[PDB]
Amino acid sequence: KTRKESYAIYVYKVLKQVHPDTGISSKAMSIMNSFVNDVFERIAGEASRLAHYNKRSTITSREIQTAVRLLLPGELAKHAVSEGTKAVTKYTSA
Amino acid sequence: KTRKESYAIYVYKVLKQVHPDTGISSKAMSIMNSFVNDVFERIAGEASRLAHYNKRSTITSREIQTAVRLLLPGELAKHAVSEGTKAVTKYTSA
Amino acid sequence: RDNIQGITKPAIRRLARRGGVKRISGLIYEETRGVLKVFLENVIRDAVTYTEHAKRKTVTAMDVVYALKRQGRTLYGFGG
Amino acid sequence: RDNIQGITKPAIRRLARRGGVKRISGLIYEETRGVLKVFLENVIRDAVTYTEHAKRKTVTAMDVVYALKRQGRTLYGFG
Amino acid sequence: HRYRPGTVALREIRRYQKSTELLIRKLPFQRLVREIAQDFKTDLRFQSSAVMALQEASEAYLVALFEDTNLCAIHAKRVTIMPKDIQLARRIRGE
Amino acid sequence: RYRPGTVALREIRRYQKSTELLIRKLPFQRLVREIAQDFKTDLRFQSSAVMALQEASEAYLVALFEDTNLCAIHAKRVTIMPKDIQLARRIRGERA
Amino acid sequence: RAKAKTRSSRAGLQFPVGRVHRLLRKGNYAERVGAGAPVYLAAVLEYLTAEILELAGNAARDNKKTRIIPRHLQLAVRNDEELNKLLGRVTIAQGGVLPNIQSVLLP
Amino acid sequence: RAKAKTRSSRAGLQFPVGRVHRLLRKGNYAERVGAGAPVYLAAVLEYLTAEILELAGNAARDNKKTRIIPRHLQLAVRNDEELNKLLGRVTIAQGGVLPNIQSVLLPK
Repeated sequence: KTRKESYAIYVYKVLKQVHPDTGISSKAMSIMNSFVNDVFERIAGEASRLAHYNKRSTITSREIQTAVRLLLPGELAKHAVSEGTKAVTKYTSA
Repeated sequence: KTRKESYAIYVYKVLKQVHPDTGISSKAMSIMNSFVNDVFERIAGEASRLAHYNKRSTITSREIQTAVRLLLPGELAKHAVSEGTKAVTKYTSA
Repeated sequence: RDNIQGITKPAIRRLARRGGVKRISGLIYEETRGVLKVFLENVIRDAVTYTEHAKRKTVTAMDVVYALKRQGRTLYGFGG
Repeated sequence: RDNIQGITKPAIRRLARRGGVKRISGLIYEETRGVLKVFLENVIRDAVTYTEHAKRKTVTAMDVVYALKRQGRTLYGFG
Repeated sequence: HRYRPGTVALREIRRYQKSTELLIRKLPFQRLVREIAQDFKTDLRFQSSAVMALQEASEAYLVALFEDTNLCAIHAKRVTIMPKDIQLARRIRGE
Repeated sequence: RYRPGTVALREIRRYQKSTELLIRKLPFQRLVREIAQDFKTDLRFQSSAVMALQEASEAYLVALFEDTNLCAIHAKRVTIMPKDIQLARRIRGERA
Repeated sequence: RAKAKTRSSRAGLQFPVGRVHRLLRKGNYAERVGAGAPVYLAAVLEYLTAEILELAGNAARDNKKTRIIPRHLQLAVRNDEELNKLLGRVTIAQGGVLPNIQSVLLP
Repeated sequence: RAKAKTRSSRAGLQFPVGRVHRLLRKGNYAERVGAGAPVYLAAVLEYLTAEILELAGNAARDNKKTRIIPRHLQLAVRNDEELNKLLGRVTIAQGGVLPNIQSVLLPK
């Protein structure tokens, strides 16, 4: 049978990180997967448009940061931006 | 002093075909060019999404036809399809 | 087949009750049926176009989800 | 600088007249000014973000066009 | 014993805003969907998930429209919603 | 003297036939600069950018006023009121 | 070699087929682009342009003018149901508005 | 050969950096994809998922239940202004509506 990639295990790991003693149903898992896919598509499309506008042919962390600032509303975006940096810097350290 | 491609000559040719004794101003030319760019982007994006949905790596005449049917409303779409089909047929003949 | 009458008056009344409507006029039901028929016609036409492009014969949930996304009514729960 | 008051009462009256409004109450000018300020704030914030990403200090018309388009308000005639 | 008018309406409003089920019977909606799709293609098969998604989308759309219609009716210093409210809400929304 | 409602109808007919901008350019440019001062400092604006902002704002306000007029007519009135603007914005999904 | 004949002339169109093909290939739409897609896209674009230009020219002629101005384009777009639906969220600069006065406010 | 360790572990994340990179490459988004873009995207996605899951778990605990259902997700999304703005045009299946009644309809 053909494997179907999905954001199932990662959402469960995040949930266990946040709520160690709480489960999640199949419908909620599907909703979470759809939400993750939609946000990924929105951010990637905005980054691609930003790269095309400036006549550049490479998606970097700056494009993703600007797309996040444009899409995510208010405080959310700010926090997200911080998290992004808090990852990339760490990825540079290793 | 750099080249800036635009849909200026072709719009003028179409206008001369339709109204040989009617001119067009610069603002109308800019509006027509923007409209052409927007419609081209819409149709191309819809065709790309259709190709991605069906796990296809090629944009063909079928994808463009389905995108035109989905986007353009009413009899307009039908008429457009006819024109496109004719063009393709002619391009096959010669 | 007059199946538009399958959306009975109690069903429309319940839908209005969920929306916070306290009193409903008697002529609301026909307008609601017409609106529902128009919306369903649009969505089903888009889904059938998506199915026909794929050279299939069954309208899957993915086609309906894609049509709803096209109309601007993204639906979470079915497919991805 | 209180330049939000630069949008005068006759200007709002003209805008309403273009929309087909016959009679105008005197308490709607402040509401119109607030709505215009909110809309301008959103559009200009998006345009400034677009400009900042490009490492520029000049807000071009293309940035404003993109900001309007990303909000479902496509504008024709400026690029 | 008999409750005064408007009491059972408020009780139903409170009851149906707490549940998450579907308020339209499944078989009539499936028949309506099949009849509507019959006008586009002949001998079309439908997945159950497709019909369920259509039902959910239709119910959400109708609930939102009824909320807007209730707002329009309240705006006119009324309590009973009328087709004029539905038409005004649809016109303002752009439909 | 003209009875009320005649000059208003004349203005409605006149402004619906012309295409000129109805807001003074310099005050609008000053307001745009004041608003943009918050996001960044020492910003430069092209004339085309200000013109595009003015056109978009005027179109948005005209559409909003049309919807407000419809809302006011629905309530059996002729006079525009702020509640009509609020209802139109809430229904359109802007302030919702 | 044989004389070069443009693909636009071969298909009978006036919009450029080569430019449309280059835009599709460079536009990051798909990995590969078929040989018939640019012709279809150019034909659709030419048809739409001819429709809108003819409507605008008719509006200008009815307005007793020679040239075409954005007001004529707005009049052409807003007076056609299908074109209005297509350009539903589009603002045309210097286009004005369609004359419409509600009958309730009429004296 | 050194023992293989995933990129997500290097960045201290829970979402897959490699899968996100593959999706970006195969998604026909741009000709080239930088090495830091997948990390940023994974971090943003993980943050959003953690936020919404925390709100949903709070709602479920307030409802005396130990499992998350779409009703809890709908309540968490609608009760937060920023998340409601982000998902303004999104319908969640089996979500219901937020309980409210206009003050006009209530009896005096």
